[PDB]
Amino acid sequence: SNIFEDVEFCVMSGTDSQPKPDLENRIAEFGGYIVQNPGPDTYCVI
Amino acid sequence: KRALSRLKLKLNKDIVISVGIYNLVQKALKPPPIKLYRETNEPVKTKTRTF
Amino acid sequence: NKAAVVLCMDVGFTMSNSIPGIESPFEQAKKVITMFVQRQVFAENKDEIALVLFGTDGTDNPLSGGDQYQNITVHRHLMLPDFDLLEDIESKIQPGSQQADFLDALIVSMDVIQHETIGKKFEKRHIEIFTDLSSRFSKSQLDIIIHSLKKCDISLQFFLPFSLGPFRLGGHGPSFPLKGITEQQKEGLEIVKMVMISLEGEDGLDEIYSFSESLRKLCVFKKIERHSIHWPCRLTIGSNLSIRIAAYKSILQERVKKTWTVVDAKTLKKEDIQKETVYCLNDDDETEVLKEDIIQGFRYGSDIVPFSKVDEEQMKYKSEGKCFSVLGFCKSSQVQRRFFMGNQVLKVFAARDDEAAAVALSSLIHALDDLDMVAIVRYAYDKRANPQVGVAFPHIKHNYECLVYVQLPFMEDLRQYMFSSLKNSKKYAPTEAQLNAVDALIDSMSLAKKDEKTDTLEDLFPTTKIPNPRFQRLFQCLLHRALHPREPLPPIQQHIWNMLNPPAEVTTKSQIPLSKIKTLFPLIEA
Amino acid sequence: CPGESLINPGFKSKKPAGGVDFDE
Amino acid sequence: LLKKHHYLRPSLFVYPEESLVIGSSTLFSALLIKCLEKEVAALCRYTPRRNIPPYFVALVPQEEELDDQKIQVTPPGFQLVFLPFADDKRKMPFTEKIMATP
DNA sequence: AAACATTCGTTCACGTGAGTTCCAGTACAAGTCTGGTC
DNA sequence: AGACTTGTACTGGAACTCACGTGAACGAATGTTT
Repeated sequence: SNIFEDVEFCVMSGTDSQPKPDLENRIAEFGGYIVQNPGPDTYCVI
Repeated sequence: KRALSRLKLKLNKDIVISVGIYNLVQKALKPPPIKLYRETNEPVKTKTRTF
Repeated sequence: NKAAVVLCMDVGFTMSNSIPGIESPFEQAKKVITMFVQRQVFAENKDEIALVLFGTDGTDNPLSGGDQYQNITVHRHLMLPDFDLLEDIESKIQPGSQQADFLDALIVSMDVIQHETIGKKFEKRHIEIFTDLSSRFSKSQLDIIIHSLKKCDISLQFFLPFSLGPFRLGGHGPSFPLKGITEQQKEGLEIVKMVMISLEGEDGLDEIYSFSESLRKLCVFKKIERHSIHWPCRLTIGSNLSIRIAAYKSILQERVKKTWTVVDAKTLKKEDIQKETVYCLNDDDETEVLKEDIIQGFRYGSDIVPFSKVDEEQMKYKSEGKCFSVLGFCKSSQVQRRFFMGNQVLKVFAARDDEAAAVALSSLIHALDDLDMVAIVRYAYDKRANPQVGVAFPHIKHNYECLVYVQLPFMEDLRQYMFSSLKNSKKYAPTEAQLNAVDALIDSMSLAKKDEKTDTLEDLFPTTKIPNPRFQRLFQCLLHRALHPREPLPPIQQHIWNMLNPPAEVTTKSQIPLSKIKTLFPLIEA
Repeated sequence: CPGESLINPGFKSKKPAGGVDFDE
Repeated sequence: LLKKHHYLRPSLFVYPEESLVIGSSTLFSALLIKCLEKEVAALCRYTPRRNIPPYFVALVPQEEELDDQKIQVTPPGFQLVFLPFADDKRKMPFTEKIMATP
């Protein structure tokens, strides 16, 4: 949504419940800037 | 197997025989590093320009 | 460290005498001194050089107040060499009609060195004297000069037009035939031999060189070469045995120590030219990215595996550096020279001060030599340096003994290439005539000779003592460009080709067998 | 050919690295 | 006269090609046989690529050797060893010789 | 007299550009298979 | 007519190697300061 925007998120280890591509698509649904490798301007690493 | 170079041994200005050079021993180096985009994780082209 | 080098030059009339078919001795001496100055200048060496010429019409030196030491001039005092000296020697130096001795020149050089060395501390003092020994000299001051040389502990070298049909400069042959030498030349040779043998004993006989020989021997810089930095370590056979050792780089490829800087044609400054690297993605937009937005990765067979620099450092193989550990001893026959790796050879001696390490290393070297065995060692320069496996073998000489270490290959450093045998090939099987022809060619092109049947071999073409021609060519071209900006580069000097070519005797002997092989052996391009 | 590696045909099967094996 | 400790660059392998010049294989084999039986290595100036300074190298013949299984381990040809130049060497510090008791 | 820095000097590791060998992809000509009608 | 297969040639990209250049760890020696 609007709140879940303008934020950089990185995921590198998904759970068996949801695979990594599925979680990436989900987070992209709300408008999360996906980053494969975290950088100096990353909110956190998942 | 791959010849380093196909050279031409020259006994004289007239006598000439083609030979090939190989390296039976060669230093082992790790694969060269590759630059990658931190976000998409895809190869990036590097271009050097002088001005 | 720094040193003073005084170059004594004879410009007498006899030198200008150019025997037909042979280059004049003056030209050879000029070439030798020019090469020495070029090496000392373009190499960026903190060495002081002065030039003293005897035989000149004029006279200019501190010891020329009276009638003594005439026809002696000091073209330059001790100081860092520059292009000015090269320009002066190349163009405005000519032979002098007046004839002068050489002992007076030596005394003047000693006075100059003594006067100039007061204001600075010099580790080594050197004198090089180039003369044909064709002028009368006074023997009154022989004792004085000998005593001064002994007290001042300054090295001295002599270069002569003749060493102790066609003639080539540095052609690995007889430069000056021993037919035409005059009595004065014989007396000069005798006196210089006496001086050299008294100064440095029997070893001094090798300190007198020839211009042609010196042009392809790298002997001018023999006594002004700085020692390599010692690498201290501890040879450890086990956890209780340790011998302090020092390693030097005995053999290492020499390259140019100065790079080529790119400058603008309009303005000859490197500031104007600026180089920048821009990274773009594989897309039509060609979006640019910053350095901080870049990561390091490696290929894994069509798969890309990112590997950050910090990650690589954390997972990097960690080990302790500066280790010389003997992994074991193996028969010398088990190590083949063809497997040697690396770009250097190490010479390992004992520590500088202590003698216990010296005796231990000597015992180890002797045991290895008499048991025909070599030590497989683990070498690591520093913590960052990757460890390597090498072979150390004894090297015993009449004056010294050490361990020669050369790197060895790893399992993945070897290449398994399968070739086709030639002995059991019907199509490739030379006949008896072919073998006889090849035997004749090999015998006619021998580069070694029997040393009077004294169980020794004399090398006709000792390539190991030939200087690298690339440095000389580069220095020549740079000097030509500097002195003549509006001229092209000159061709390679003849003496370089002569020193890079075999003696004419080998070619003369091989003329006939080579033609015979050409006639016998078919050779058609395909 | 005897000793041919089953992974890479045309290349001799490199023997495993043993290291230092002190004899009797 | 080829000192073992005079090592400058890793050695290379020279083998006849016959793809460019025909009949070179027989001459190469004859040279290899004669050099092996005479224990003499050829000396040659080597220039790998264009605009490269030459280097004096020695071609030492190699004798084909096979293991118990008749598998090639030392392919026949020439071993090219680079001979260092005068400036490629270095001067070691003088050290007094000390002997060891038997 | 001892500790720090500094320096410095070196040397090793890493990165970039030019030459050589090998193979994938593309252009053109010809052989080969197939369509229909009078 | 057309389309596909075969060959032939021809070239450009990938991998390998070496030379050149640079950065930077680091190791020790020496000079200076306390």
